[PDB]
Amino acid sequence: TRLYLKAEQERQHNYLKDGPYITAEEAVAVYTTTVHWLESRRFSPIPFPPLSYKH
Amino acid sequence: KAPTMPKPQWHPPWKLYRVISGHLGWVRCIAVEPGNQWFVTGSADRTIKIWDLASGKLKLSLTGHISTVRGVIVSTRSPYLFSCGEDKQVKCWDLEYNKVIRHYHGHLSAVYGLDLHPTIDVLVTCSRDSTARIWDVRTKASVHTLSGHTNAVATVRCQAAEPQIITGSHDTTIRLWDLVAGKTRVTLTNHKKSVRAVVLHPRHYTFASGSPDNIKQWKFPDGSFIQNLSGHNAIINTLTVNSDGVLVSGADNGTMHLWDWRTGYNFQRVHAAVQPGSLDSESGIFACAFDQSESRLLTAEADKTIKVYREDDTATEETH
Amino acid sequence: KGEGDLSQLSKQYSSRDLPSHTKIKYRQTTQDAPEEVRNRDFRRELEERERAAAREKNRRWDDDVVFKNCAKGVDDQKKDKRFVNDTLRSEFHKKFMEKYIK
Amino acid sequence: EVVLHEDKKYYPTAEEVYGPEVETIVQEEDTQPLTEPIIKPVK
Repeated sequence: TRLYLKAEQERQHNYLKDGPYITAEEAVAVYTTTVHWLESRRFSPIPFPPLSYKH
Repeated sequence: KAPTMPKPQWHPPWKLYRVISGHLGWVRCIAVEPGNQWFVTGSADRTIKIWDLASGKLKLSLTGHISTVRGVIVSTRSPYLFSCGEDKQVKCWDLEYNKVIRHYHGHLSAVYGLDLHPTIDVLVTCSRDSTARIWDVRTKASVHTLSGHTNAVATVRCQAAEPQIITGSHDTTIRLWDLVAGKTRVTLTNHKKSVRAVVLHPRHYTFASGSPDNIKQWKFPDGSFIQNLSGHNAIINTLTVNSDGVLVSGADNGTMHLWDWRTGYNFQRVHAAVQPGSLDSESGIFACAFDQSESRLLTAEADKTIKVYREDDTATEETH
Repeated sequence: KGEGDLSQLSKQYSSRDLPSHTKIKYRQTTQDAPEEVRNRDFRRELEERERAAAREKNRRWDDDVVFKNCAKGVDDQKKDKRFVNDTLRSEFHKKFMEKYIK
Repeated sequence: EVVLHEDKKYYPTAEEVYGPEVETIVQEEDTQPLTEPIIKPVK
């Protein structure tokens, strides 16, 4: 557990100084693909639950 | 214009030509065959392993030490090597079967150095407690316990001509023993800091000792201060001497200084690098041994690496 | 004159001190017995040995997908056999700590 | 071009920390198995 947790804070520390590992184009592509999929599905987004929500 | 300025003889410089990167732990003591074919090492990886001296490959890694291996030597007369480490254990690795056969016992603390008597079949071992022991091979029976020091006994060499046994200890003193009666012949108080390496020559007399202050040099009957050598001022670990008078002192901060026996002239002053993983302050030499050819000088260092050096075929690095 | 307990002062015949391997193999003639070391060259022999050992190693299906090519596998190639000895960063510890934990 | 974490070249290479003129060998798996002796007696 010592070894996992220190390898994990080395990789969390190298996320910050080494930038995001995903490029700008490489993430805009994923985002545009999901909005195309969801509008082709007509997926109405989830509302925040009201305090007087039924179920 | 200095006294003995003009007369050191020109020795050529040494250069790396391979490093050997195999252990997982500080490689700690090197020995090499009487028949030049392969060499052997201990570690703090608790694994002895032997290596082809020509191509550098790994022949086999044989294990059995509970803790680190502080010393390993391979016998000339008999076909088996001996090992010793901080698990209080001293072992006789038979080489025809690659297995332990004697497994000496009696040291009350860790075991630092061992050496074989070159003519008769005994074995002299030096420990951390305060003592050195004369193990009788074939009986695995302590002939003598050489009880005369007051702290750890860092190294021991032994020879055929009197005086027999030389123990340099961590209580800053050398002493020279009688192998027969067991009592010390002559102790040598110098060396403000502890002595950790002695070596003998092997053509003529005159051994030499190693310490952080002022590597010195002695003379075998009675002990006689021949000379001290120059300011190699780290806490040095090893001394080795070639049959044509070159002498390498290896130290704990990575620096290793070449000399000559004749004058005392510091020749090369080589300081090697670490191999990629190690941090900068981890270079340090724990073993160095020449070949039987004495064309190869190969050092076991704290960077978990054996570094193998050779000569250089030029002429214009001339003496000052 | 009255040594320690191993000599005369004790009858404790312990096991592990029992006459095992009670004769010594001497290195016989076909190996590197010291008579065959008192004359051998060691230098030209080592040199020819390493001079001998040195020469041993001598469309229309997926055009709607987004990432049409990553164009590179490892971005050059995958053959390293390198040796970091900082033991948390060594590749042995990387493969250990991706095989077992998940 | 950004480096991924799973290779992450933390260190110089051995060839570029020791020069291209020395040799560096990474022997971490032995030949000559434990059954095969070193001395190989008269038989």
